[PDB]
Amino acid sequence: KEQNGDVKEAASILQELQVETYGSMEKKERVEFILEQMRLCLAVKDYIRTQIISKKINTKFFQEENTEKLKLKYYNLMIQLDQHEGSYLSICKHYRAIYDTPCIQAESEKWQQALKSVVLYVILAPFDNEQSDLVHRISGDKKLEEIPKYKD
Amino acid sequence: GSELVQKYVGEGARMVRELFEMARTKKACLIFFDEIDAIGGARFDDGAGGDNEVQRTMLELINQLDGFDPRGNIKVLMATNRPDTLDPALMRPGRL
Amino acid sequence: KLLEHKEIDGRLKELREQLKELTKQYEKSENDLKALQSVGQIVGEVLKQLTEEKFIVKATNGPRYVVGCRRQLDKSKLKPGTRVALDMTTLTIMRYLPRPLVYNMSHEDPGNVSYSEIGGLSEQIRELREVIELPLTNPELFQRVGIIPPKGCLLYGPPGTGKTLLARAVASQLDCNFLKVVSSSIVDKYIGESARLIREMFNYARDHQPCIIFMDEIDAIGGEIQRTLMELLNQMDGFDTLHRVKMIMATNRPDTLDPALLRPGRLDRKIHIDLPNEQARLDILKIHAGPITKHGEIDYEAIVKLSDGFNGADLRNVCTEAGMFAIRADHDFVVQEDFMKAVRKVADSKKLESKLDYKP
Amino acid sequence: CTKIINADSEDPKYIINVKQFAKFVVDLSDQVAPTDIEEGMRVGVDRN
Amino acid sequence: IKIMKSEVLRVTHELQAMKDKIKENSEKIKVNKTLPYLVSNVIELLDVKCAVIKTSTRQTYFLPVIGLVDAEKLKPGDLVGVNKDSYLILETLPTEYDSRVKAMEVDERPTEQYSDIGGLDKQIQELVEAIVLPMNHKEKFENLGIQPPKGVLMYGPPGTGKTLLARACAAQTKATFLKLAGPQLVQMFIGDG
Ligand SMILES: Nc1ncnc2c1ncn2[C@@H]1O[C@H](COP(=O)(O)OP(=O)(O)OP(=O)(O)O)[C@@H](O)[C@H]1O
Ligand SMILES: Nc1ncnc2c1ncn2[C@@H]1O[C@H](COP(=O)(O)OP(=O)(O)O)[C@@H](O)[C@H]1O
Ligand SMILES: [Mg+2]
Repeated sequence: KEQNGDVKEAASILQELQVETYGSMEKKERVEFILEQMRLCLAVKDYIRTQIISKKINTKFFQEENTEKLKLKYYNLMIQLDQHEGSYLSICKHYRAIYDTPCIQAESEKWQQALKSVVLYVILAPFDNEQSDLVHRISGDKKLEEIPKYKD
Repeated sequence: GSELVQKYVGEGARMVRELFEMARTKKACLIFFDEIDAIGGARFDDGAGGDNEVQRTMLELINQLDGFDPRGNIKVLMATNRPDTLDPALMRPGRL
Repeated sequence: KLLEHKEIDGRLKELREQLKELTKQYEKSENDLKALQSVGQIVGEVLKQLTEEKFIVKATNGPRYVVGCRRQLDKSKLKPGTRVALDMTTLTIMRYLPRPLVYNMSHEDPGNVSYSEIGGLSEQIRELREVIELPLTNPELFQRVGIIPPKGCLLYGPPGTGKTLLARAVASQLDCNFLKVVSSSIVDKYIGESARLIREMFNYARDHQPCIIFMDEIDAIGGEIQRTLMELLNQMDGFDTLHRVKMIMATNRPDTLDPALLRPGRLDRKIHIDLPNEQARLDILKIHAGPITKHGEIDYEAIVKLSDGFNGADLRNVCTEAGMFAIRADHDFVVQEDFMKAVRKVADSKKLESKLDYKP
Repeated sequence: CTKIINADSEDPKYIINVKQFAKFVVDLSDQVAPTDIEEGMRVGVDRN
Repeated sequence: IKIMKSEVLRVTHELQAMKDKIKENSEKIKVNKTLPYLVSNVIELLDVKCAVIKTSTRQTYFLPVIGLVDAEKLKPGDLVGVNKDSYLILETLPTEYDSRVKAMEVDERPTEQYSDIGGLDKQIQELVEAIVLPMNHKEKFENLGIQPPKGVLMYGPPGTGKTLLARACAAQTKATFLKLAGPQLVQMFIGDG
């Protein structure tokens, strides 16, 4: 139904599906379904439901073996959600989590883009103790030399 | 019956132990528990504590009368003009 | 002459190593000499903080003194209820210390009971999840809708069917410390003491131990008796949701209930567990006979045929007595061919049970 | 005398129980003989 | 010849002087020991190498240093003789049993066969299979993968024969039977029971 342009109908159809109920369902499959629900809700811009689904998914799965793609997609969707919301500090934290992934770390352009986003969003964040802490942490990074303008 | 009932916890039981030991030291001693209703009541717990200490002394007397560690040649005399209040364990025909 | 010099050098090396061992011994001896000059310190409890430099401390088995802190100590660490080490002469608080009792029967930790051990409670397990996982996993959804979390969830049903097993399973699923109530340090309604028992109920759980509670005498309080019920209602009525005293009760019978508890917040959920299903009993046999060394083919449906009106604990001692008669007849194995006769003899007045006997 | 420690049968040591006061590890005075002080019996101890 | 005489005299002098230091320190330790030792139970050992001591005088003290014994060779509940004044652990003590506890052991080994019990064969069989089978068979339980019960409760009206079956089990076993009673585990002195 999404491929036919019925994004709202597809999101509504996928929303009623409660992944947590199906215990026998594989954890990676469950998280993939959760991320699909996230994507559909963001496509239909139901940000409250997206936040609820974000509360549904746990943050300890992304530190596993083959969860790199799931981690990247989930953090991209969370970045989109907080981009609509405007919480720049949460966006910076999500981008930092993206940058710490080994897959992005390996590829040059991907980690460079992740660091660019991290520094730009920590710049966008309002001044506070946590923002200053994050600025100190990000500034004390050696890879910033690969992005001279961003380091300056 | 006023000395098996002591102020401190477990002193009546020790009193019974030492009494039975002294009886065993003598050859074929006789013991007469006059007015056994005093320390021969019925065990209970619905009273939220009850006597406990008196019940413990009675239980130790029960143990000395019959059970492990055979009592020996100690014939026991017990008298009471109200026997229906005695513990069935004490009234059991292995002790009396 | 090189070999003789090497031999004397080796003996010299041995003697030097012996001297190093003597060095270690002498340093230990000097250390114990230094330890001798030390003097023990009384252990005390800080009842109250008087001023920035005055404390009231009672010895463990002695009187209470007004004393002062030594100097280089954190007065924040010295709170009413902390164990400290008074100097034995000046009584000054030299240092603080980390802290049987009635709580010796309070804990009843869940253990490592998981979902796999419990068999044939799929709908019941889903009910427990839908009732409890939201207060644990997502307490914020209640704020989103704007309602106090549900506290009283009654998993009423026959005892020995796995109520606490279900609770331990979900607890291990969330790895939350399941503090099942063993009365002591948690008795509240018990009319012997009024408010000290309330204090123990509250402080021992929730505050010290995070959450996840239960209760013993599963059908006692669910069913002076009127005043006992009013005091129970006062104990359970409604408490702060910051601290969890979730009363997951599992009373054994339905008639042991009164309308005074049916109000939500008091007892909202009514999770019902019935007599175990034949397939559910089958799964319980499977999991419980897992551990027993069962060589050969086991046709558990035959033993299911005569397992009607049982509970989980019945099935557990079925497996235990399978092992028992395997010992009695010297069989490392246990087959269904005698499972049949055992289930033939596990139903009488006291459910027969142990008389099932023949089972390997 | 609660127990005979008997470290080497030359410095034997003796664990005694002073009714309710305490329990102690003491040695006999030279007046009495070790064979005369058996385990479990009651004895008089100096106060110092 | 240089190495042999030089280093021989060197290590000999160092060893002799250091052994003299050993002897003097040890002699001072023993003269510090003296008597008596106030016996105490180590409630726990904390790091900071330090121990909490419960003396037989029903007094709990703290010890920043544990004294002349080894912390590794110590555990909660240990019996240690400490100084009466400084309350410092002077010696470790072997486990000690009270005189009543020592007399609690069955040595007469009464003579009551299982045949003396009448009308109780189910109960006798259960007690044998739950108290004697786990005793003299052991590994057979492990091979089958079941756990024998730890304890047995025998309850009933007086005169049914509970104490008789206990005496028969003591008679018909080679185990170390330890008779006792509920009342005797009650003492006025706190903590004695
Ligand atoms: N079933 C029995 N068969 C044979 N003798 C029995 C039986 N029951 C009791 N007796 C006899 O009863 C006498 C005393 O009973 P015993 O104290 O041994 O039993 P009990 O039930 O343990 O008693 P209590 O509950 O009073 O401690 C003994 O001499 C014993 O031989
Ligand atoms: N679904 C099940 N799977 C395996 N064993 C079970 C199951 N249900 C019950 N049992 C067994 O039965 C007993 C259940 O006792 P339980 O219901 O916890 O009693 P209570 O709830 O009164 O404490 C346990 O010993 C357990 O081994
Ligand atoms: Mg008896």
